[PDB]
Amino acid sequence: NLNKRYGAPYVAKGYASLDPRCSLDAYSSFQQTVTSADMKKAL
Amino acid sequence: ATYDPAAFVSDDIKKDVRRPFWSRRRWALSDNFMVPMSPKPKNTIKDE
Amino acid sequence: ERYYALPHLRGPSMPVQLAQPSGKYPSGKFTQMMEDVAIHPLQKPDARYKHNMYPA
Amino acid sequence: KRSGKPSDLPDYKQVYLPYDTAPTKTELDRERRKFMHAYSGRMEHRKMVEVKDVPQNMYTYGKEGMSIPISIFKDQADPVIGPEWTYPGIFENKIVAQHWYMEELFDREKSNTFESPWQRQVLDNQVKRRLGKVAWRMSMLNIKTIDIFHKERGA
Amino acid sequence: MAPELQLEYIPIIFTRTILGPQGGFAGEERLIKREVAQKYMSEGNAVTPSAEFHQGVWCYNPDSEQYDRFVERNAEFLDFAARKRQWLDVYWRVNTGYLLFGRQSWGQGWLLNCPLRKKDIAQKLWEQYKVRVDPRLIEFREKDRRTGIQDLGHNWCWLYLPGAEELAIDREVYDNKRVKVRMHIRKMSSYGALY
Amino acid sequence: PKTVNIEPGSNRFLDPNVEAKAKDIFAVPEFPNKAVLHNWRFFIKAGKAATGPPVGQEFSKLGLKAMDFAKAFNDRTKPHFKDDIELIVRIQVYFDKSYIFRIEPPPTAWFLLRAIRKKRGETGPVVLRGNYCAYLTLEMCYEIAKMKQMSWGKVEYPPIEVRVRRVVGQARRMGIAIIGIDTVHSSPVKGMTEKQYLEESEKHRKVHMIQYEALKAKELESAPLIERLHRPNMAPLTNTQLEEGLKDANLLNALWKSSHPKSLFTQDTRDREMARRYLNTRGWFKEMTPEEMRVVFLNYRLPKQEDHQRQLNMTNGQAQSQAYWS
Amino acid sequence: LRPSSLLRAYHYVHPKTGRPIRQYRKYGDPRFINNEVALIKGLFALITTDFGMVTQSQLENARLAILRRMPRGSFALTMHTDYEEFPVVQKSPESRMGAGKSNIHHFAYKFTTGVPLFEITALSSRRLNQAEAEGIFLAGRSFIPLQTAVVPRGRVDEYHVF
Amino acid sequence: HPGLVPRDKLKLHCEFCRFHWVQDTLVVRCAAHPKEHNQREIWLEPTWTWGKQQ
Ligand SMILES: [Zn+2]
Repeated sequence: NLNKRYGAPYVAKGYASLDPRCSLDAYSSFQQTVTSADMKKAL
Repeated sequence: ATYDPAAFVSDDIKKDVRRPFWSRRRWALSDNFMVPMSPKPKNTIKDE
Repeated sequence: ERYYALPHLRGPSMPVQLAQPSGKYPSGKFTQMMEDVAIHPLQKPDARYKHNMYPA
Repeated sequence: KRSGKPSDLPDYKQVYLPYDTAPTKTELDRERRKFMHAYSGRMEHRKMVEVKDVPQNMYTYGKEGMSIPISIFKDQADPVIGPEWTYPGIFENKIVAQHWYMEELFDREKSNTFESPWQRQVLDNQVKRRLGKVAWRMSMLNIKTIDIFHKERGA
Repeated sequence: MAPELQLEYIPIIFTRTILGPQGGFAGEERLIKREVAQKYMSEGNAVTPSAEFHQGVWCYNPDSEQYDRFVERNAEFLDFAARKRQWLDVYWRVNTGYLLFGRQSWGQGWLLNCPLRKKDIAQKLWEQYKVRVDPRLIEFREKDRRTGIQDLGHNWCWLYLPGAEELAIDREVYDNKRVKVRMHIRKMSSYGALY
Repeated sequence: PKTVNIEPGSNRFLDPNVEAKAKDIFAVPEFPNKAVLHNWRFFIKAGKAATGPPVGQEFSKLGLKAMDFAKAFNDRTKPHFKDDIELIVRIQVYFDKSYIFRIEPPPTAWFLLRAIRKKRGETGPVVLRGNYCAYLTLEMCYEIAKMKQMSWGKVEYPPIEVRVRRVVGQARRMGIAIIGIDTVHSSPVKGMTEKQYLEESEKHRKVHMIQYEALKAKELESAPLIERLHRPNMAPLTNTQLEEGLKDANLLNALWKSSHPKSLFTQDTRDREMARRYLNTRGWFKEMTPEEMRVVFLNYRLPKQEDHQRQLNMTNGQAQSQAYWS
Repeated sequence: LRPSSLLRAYHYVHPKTGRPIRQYRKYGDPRFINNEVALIKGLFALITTDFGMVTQSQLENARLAILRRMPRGSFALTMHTDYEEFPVVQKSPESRMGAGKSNIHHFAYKFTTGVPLFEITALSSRRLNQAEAEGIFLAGRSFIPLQTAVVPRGRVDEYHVF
Repeated sequence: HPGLVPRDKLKLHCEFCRFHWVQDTLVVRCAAHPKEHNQREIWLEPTWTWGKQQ
C-alpha cells in the first residue's frame, strides 16, 4: 500500500531524473551559433 | 519534438464503482456480463 | 552489446491519424447516460413525459 | 394479417398513351431486359437481385397517361398519371428516397457533400429514430431487467 | 553454403509488410532467420538484395492488392527505414520478451513484500533486454497503480512507445502507442533474492 | 398526345371534386376534453359493418349494443364509396362510455397491394423472400400519398413530397422496388435521349425547390410564434465544448446572445459584446467575427428563403425599424 | 524424439511410428501470457483472457449452447479448431486396469491468454451490440471452464480486455 | 429464496421486484410471485459471530 506512506513522487516516479528534456535543449543550443562576440563576452 | 509522459500515461487510483442498485436502469446497463466469473476455480491449469 | 532504444521524435507523440480504434464498444456516455455525466439543472434534457412536457 | 388486404384487384386501365411514336416490339424486350434486376441494400453490401412479376412494356408502364387502380370513391375512377414534372419533388426524391445506411450518409455530412439538400433531413429523421429505439430501450429498463438474446432463439 | 553450415540468417528486402518480429515493412533490408526468409522469397514478400533492388523495389498496397507501389530507397528513405526499424525493434523486443524476477515473499497473501516500482521495471528492461526507456512511460494496471505490482506470478504492465506517427506505423504492430511488457515474479529465499 | 396540365408540379392535391367529399367523412369530431378509456381500431368494409365479434364484441365487453354504431357508421359510409373499400375506424371510448369515431382512408398497405395487383402472401421484403415483388414508379406513389393525409382537417400538413418518402419506404419494406430508384436506369421514354431526359430534369428538379421552399416558408409564417423563434445550431460546437457547455449553462447563454440574428432588441453593442467577452475567457469561438457565426449559428430548420431573410436583417433597414409598436 | 511429423498440428505423431507422441504433462504449458493478439474476423469473438486446459467436449457443449441463443439466418457461429490438442491419463500404472487405451483418447487444448474460441460472424448487413453479443455468449461462457471475455471485430485491443 | 451466488447476479425480473437491505444483505423482494422471483445476496447469516462464521 505504497504512495500512502511514500509520496506520489514514489511509485509514479521516473527515477530517470537524468535526461528526459535536457538532451533536447542541448541540440537546441547546437543550432543557434557561437562566434567572435560569443567568445568576446567570454574574453 | 517533446513527448510528456503525463498526457497519455495516466496512473489514477480509480475507485471501482459499485453497480448502482439504487436506480433500476443503471443497474441493468452496468450488468457487465462477466459476473460469470464463477469459472474461477484455480482449476488444473496443466492437466484434466 | 546491443541496446535497443527509441528513436528521436520528429512528429506528434500520440498518434492521431494512426490511432487504433478505442477497442471497447463506443456506446458513448451520452447515448446511455450510465455515469460520469454532469448537466446544468436548467438544461436538463429528455423528460418528454415527465418534466419536459411542461418545460418551465 | 388477412384483414386490411384488397380482395378485388382492378387492372391497369391505360387511359391515354404518353407518346405518338409507337415503341416498336424490337426495343421493348431490349429495355425491359434491363429491368428484370434491381439493386438492394446500399453499401459494400450491394446486392443486385431479381424482381418477380416484371411488367412487359415500360414505355407505357407509368411515365404518363396510365391509370392506377386505387379506385376509392364513387365518382373517382382509377386516377390518370400526369407527366413527371407535374408531381412535386419527384426528380428530387429520386436523390433522397432510398435505403440509406448511415455509414454512407455520415461521410457525406462530415464532407458536407450532399447530392441533395434533403439528405440532411433524411439523416436526422434516421438518427432521431435510432435514439428513440434507445429512449424506449431504457424507459423500459426502469420497469424490469430486459436482457437481449437471453431467451432461446430459433427452433 | 554447405548442407551442414547454412547461414543462420540472410539479408532480405521486404516487398510486402509482415507484422511478425521477423517481419519487416516496405523496402527495408533486414537479416531475418533463414528458415523464415526462405518461405518469403517463395512467397514474394522478400527478395535477396541484388544491386537493382538496392535503389527501388515494387512494394505492396492492400488497396489494389498487388505489387504496384514503387518505394525508392534514396538516402532519405534510408533515414526513414532506420527510425522506423529502430522504433519497432523496441516494440518487438519488449513484446517478445518475458522479463523475470526473484523476490522475497514472507506471508500468506502471495504478496511481494517490497512491491515493484516503475523504476524496477525499466531496471529489468535494461538488465535483461537492454531496452533503455523512460520509466515515466510505463503505466501500470488499475490493480497496481496504488501499491506497485506487489503480487507474485504473472503481472503485465503497459509501456508507451510515444513517437510513432511520422513513421506511418499502424496495422503492422498490435498497438501503435503501447506494448505489454510481461513481468513474472518467481519468489526466492534470501539465498537468491534481493531487496 | 394530350398532357392534362403542363406545370412544374401543380398536381399535389386530389381533384376539388373528390377533395370536396374527401374530408366530409374523414373529419375529427372534436375531442371533448374527456378521459379516453379505449382507443380501438378496426378494418371495416365500405358499409358492411356487423354486430359481430369484430365490432359488436368489444362494445359488448362493455355492454354497448353495437347494433347502433354500425348504423351510425352506415349513416356516413354506405354512399360515397366504391364497393369493397376497407376503411379504418378509430373508435374512441370516453369515461362516460360515449364513443367518437373517425373514419379514415384505407391503410396504405391496402393501397399498395391494389396499385400492384398482388394478393395476401405474394409480397414480401427481400430478406425474407429473396425477390423484389411487383414493380412501381414514383409517379404512382404520389397518388397513393394523395389519399393518405394525416390531418384530414389540414389535407397537406406533411407536404406531399415528404408524405411520399414515407409511402415509398413502406413499399420498399414490402419488396416494392419502384423504378425511379433501386435500378440502374429510370423509366425509359420514347421521347428523347437520356441526356435530353436528364437535362429536362435538372431544370424541373430545381424549379420544384423554389416551389417547395415557398410552400415550406408560407407554412412557417403561420407556424406557432415559438417555432419562428431562434434556436442556434449545434453542428459547430465540438463535443468537448458541447459537453463543457452543458456543465455551466452560462456558455450556452452567452452563445445565444453572441450569435442571435440582428433584431430591434439585439442591436445593443454591449449586450452582444458582453457575451463576446465571456467566450474568449472560455477559449471558445475567437476567430469568427459575428457574421460568419450567424450564417452557421442559424436555425437550420428554416426554409432557405427565411434563413436568408433573418441573416440580412441589419440590411433590412435594420430591425431598428420593426419594433413592438405600442 | 518429440514434436515432428505432426498430424496437421492437432497432435504430434511419432516419426518412426504412427502412434501419438505422448508428450510430457507440462508440455505446451499455457502458463505464458500470450504476446500475440488475435485478429478476429468475425463480428465478435470469444477470447480466453486467462489460461487453462479445455476439453473438446467442454468446447462442444458450449457451441450447442451458443447456437441456441443466436439468430439463425443472420449470424453463423464460427468455432476455431486449428489449435493443438493434448493427451490425458496416458501412463501405464497411472491408468485404470491397464486400460491405457480408454484414458488417453480424450483430447484437451492448452489455451494461453487471448486465444479466440468462437465467432459470431455475419452473413448480412445485420449488426450487433456488445449487449447483444455478451448476451449470446453468456450461455456458453458458463461451460468453458476458464475465464473468457467477448471481443468486437478486428484486432483485440488487449489494453481494454484486461 | 435462491441465493444468487454473487451480489452482481441480482436482476429485477418483475415490475414489483425491487432491492432491499434485509440486514446488511442486498436482496430482491417482490410482492407478486412472492418467493418465485425472490433473490438474496450471498452473505453471512443475519446473526453471526466471530467464532462460528468468521
Ligand atoms: Zn418478479
